[PDB]
Amino acid sequence: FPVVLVINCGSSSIKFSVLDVATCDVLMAGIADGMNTENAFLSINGDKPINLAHSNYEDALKAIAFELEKRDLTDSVALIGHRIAHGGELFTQSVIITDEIIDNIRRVSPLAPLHNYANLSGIDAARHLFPAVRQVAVFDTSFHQTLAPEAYLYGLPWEYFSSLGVRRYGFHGTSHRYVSRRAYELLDLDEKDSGLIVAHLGNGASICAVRNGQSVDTSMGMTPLEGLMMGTRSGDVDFGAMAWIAKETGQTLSDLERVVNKESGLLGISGLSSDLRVLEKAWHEGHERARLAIKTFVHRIARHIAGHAASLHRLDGIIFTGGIGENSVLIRQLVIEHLGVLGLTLDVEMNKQPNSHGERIISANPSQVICAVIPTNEEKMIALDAIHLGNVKA
Amino acid sequence: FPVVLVINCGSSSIKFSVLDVATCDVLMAGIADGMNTENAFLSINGDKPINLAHSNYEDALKAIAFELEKRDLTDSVALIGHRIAHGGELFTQSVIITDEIIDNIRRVSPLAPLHNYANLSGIDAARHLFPAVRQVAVFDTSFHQTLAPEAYLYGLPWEYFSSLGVRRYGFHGTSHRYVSRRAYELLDLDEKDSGLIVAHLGNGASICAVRNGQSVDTSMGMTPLEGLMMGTRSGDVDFGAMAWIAKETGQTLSDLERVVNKESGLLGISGLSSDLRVLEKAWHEGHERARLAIKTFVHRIARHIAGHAASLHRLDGIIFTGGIGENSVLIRQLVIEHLGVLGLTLDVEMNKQPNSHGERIISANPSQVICAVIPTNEEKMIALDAIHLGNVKA
Ligand SMILES: Nc1nc2c(ncn2[C@@H]2O[C@H](COP(=O)(O)OP(=O)(O)OP(=O)(O)O)[C@@H](O)[C@H]2O)c(=O)[nH]1
Ligand SMILES: Nc1nc2c(ncn2[C@@H]2O[C@H](COP(=O)(O)OP(=O)(O)OP(=O)(O)O)[C@@H](O)[C@H]2O)c(=O)[nH]1
Repeated sequence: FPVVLVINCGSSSIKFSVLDVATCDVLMAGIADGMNTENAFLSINGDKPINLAHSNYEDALKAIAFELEKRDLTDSVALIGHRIAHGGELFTQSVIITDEIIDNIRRVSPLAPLHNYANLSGIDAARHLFPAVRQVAVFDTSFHQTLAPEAYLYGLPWEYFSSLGVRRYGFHGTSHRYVSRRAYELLDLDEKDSGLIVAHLGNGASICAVRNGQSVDTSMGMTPLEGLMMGTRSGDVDFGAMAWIAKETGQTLSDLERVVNKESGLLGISGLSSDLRVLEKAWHEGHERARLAIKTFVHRIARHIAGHAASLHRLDGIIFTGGIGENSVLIRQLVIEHLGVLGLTLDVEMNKQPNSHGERIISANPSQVICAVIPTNEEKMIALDAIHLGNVKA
Repeated sequence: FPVVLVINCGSSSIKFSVLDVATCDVLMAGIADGMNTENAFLSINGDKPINLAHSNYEDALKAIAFELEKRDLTDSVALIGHRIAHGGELFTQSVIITDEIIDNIRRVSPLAPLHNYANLSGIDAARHLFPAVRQVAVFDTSFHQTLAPEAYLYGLPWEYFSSLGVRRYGFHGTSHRYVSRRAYELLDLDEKDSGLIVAHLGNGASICAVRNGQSVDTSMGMTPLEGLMMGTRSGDVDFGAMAWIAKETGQTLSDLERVVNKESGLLGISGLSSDLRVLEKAWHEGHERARLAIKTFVHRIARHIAGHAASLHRLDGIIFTGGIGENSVLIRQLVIEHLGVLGLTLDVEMNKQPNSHGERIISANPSQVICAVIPTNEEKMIALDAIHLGNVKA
């Protein structure tokens, strides 16, 4: 009974999961938080949170590996999946990790300095601790590589694209891809003759237009900062405004980068929280700035959904996913009502149902476009890629 | 037979027009270019281009005033209209210019340092040369003041909006308003139950959603830099990308501001021209980068049109206007074809007709949304506001 070890090695943490090869069920999950600081702690699926003083990525993954030994799962690890944040233009699909792949990730690493160097550290660690195990790289950008130049070029001088690689890459590719496949089943659509809009909504939020199985437009850009307004991220912001603030307040680009990434968004407007649950209660309790933050959030999602629809020949489905897209009765209601122009009709009893109801259609029959909620499973999509690449003779 | 003198006092030029009060026909037009430099020249509607060595806004407007004396039009100037670029939050409509209005324009002037201080210079000049004449201020921003907070707030910290005035203002308001009114007649729509998308397309380009007579969304932001890709302007650009370029190339915000405003857009991608006529011929002649510039241009327009449709309850019309929107058979074709998802059907024989055909519907009967071209007349809209305010007892 073989298993897959999925690793998301972030800048401050290491998210891991162990999935059974046969059924793709989660058998174990956890997180190693506070990475590189004096206080680094390992936590396993809600159980006892252990500790490690000033531990790096290699020893933290070794701590996780010790726990796989304890539950006799080490010998069963047949495949390892790595989430990589940025794959540049080089990666269009998931790959078996070799010396070539490592070099290529290093080549595109300047495009995401925070995310990617942590991913490489996770690769080296897993390579050290599991040398006889096939390892797979799954990229957040790869699904969006089917974008046409008209859809990925910025209006900048050509030089920036040709010599520096400045262009739209987009993210949540694993999720957008996973949720796309599930939508063809749920909505009984032909993949080769379909038009979908996936609204991945969480702490990070992005929209994707999936035409005939392929991503044709996405809301995030070169960095995860473009598009929708998010938890702490601003989203689409007038550069003229950003330059105006720079002169007026006397702030540098790196100061504003911090503000736009960690002090903005839902947090920025409300002045209260980046968490929707807190903000939803706040609005119910008559908080005005929380109402505005959520309304602006909703408005920018509706705008990007409708905008990405333009890249489709025909709109068959709108799919909600992510922590917010799966669990927010209100946000889904407000977004769909904001898109009445497209002929959407919501079924509120179906929209009331909690996420325990899993893959569910939330639109009424007279609606021109089917609306649904599909719980995203990024770990399953990584595992499925690994299992596929497990049959490959290298 | 009274006349109206319309003045657009830009940073490098002074565009003027003389319109008859009764019919609103143009009787005289011209431009005073190269303002403040050693070489400043007055040109009148294609006729002999006179000169003036190192002339300021006051003397240049006096040169224009001398020509009004020559053609015996000075005594007939009953009203003067001023185009103002930025009216902040203070101006929701056109006003009779008084000491209060001047102060208020000065108050909001930091929001547009280039545009507004030139507008004030034009006001002072016209006040000096025509003291007994009623003068009117028409603002580029005022039509967009009906925007809801959800539509004008950025995802920045609240402080930037509350204390600094950072928010979406939008521009081309005079044009968007003018073209809106004309569309109700042409499309036989009830103003109070209508949904329009106006695509003002020129060297500067913006989209506006006009719901029930009011602007509810617009593509430009705090500055004219946000939204669509334009002639020399980039449009929507990932700030993360802008910050990345800053570190990599070693450029300041003011360097990048120049690049994004004057070296980007259609010029930036093609590396050839900001003019569409040149680029359209270039593509016909097999130029690849000109094809890409136009395709990216088209894609970003389609995306914003469809996006702004979300702010409408029902989409009755899409209206093209501006130098490009009025004269580009190709761009209109490519944009409408890019919006097939909305159920648009183009009539190509009707779309082939040149601008001499004026206000014209270009969509076929089976189309779900009426498409039209309405020639914009910003001078007429300024004159009509002035004539209205001419009946006002102050
Ligand atoms: N309304 C509501 N919101 C919820 C609920 N549960 C979680 N959320 C929201 O979901 C968000 C977190 O979602 P996640 O998908 O886990 O965010 P993330 O994984 O850090 O971000 P991404 O990896 O980019 O998707 C938080 O901001 C919560 O406010 C819920 O039960 N109701
Ligand atoms: N294809 C095509 N384009 C034209 C034609 N005539 C003008 N244009 C384009 O229209 C653009 C200029 O339009 P304008 O409306 O005058 O631009 P502008 O007034 O400086 O900019 P705004 O004030 O923001 O509207 C140029 O880029 C030209 O390429 C034409 O006959 N055919």
